[PDB]
Amino acid sequence: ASLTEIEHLVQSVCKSYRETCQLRLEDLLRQRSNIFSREEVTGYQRKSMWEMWERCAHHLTEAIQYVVEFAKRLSGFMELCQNDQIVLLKAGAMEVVLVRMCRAYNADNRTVFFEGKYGGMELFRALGCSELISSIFDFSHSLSALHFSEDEIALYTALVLINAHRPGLQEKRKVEQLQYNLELAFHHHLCKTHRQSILAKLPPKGKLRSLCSQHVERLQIFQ
Ligand SMILES: CC(=O)N1CCN(C(=O)N2CC[C@](c3ccc(C(O)(C(F)(F)F)C(F)(F)F)cc3)(S(=O)(=O)c3ccc(F)cc3)C2)CC1
Repeated sequence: ASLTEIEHLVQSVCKSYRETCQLRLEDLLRQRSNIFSREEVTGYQRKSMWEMWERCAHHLTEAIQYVVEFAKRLSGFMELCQNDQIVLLKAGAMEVVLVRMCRAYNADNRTVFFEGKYGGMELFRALGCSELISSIFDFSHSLSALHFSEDEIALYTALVLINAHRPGLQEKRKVEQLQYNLELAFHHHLCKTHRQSILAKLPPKGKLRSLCSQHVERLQIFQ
């Protein structure tokens, strides 16, 4: 493919993302002032770990649906065999949610948008996972500090889903070509937007997997 075809791929991936971004960026930034009261935090803190794991897993399932809808809106992904479409979505859907999460994160007060309002990491106190909640706040802080754009999330998550390294793939070569083109599309877009600077400042690829595997470990016990 040509440089015009790489540009078209960027546009397409960014179009698919915007159509499935779940919550509008403009809405999320406006709601940054809409913070939960002390009695509202207390209300969540009083809830059972099972009630909180039920709510979090409900929102996670909901978020994963938009991720599946994002991958379904990618031409190359649809061309893959069903087993490969499943293998990539099972291994990457939750990792994509953890990346998408930075839009709902506010670095000015260390709060995240959860159930209509912004709340601190003390909102999730009931789970008994202070280490795990800190880990997802720190990860969203590492991306929000960089001011990770909508298009940047779009291309990064496309690379998270399309990874030929995943075990269980039959058409590894086909996925490799899709990964290579998206890698080329990501770097080309960073040049066009003068964001080459953020590449070295991004999470060390393997960290997202370390964070996700530790979370599925805690989740599998309750779901
Ligand atoms: C704007 C946008 O696209 N968004 C923002 C709103 N959404 C979220 O942020 N979502 C949807 C579900 C969210 C979510 C649920 C559960 C986890 C866990 O790691 C857990 F251990 F923490 F529980 C897992 F259960 F996996 F173990 C992680 C994320 S959430 O909103 O419930 C949430 C946000 C911040 C947070 F500290 C904790 C939870 C993330 C969806 C994506």
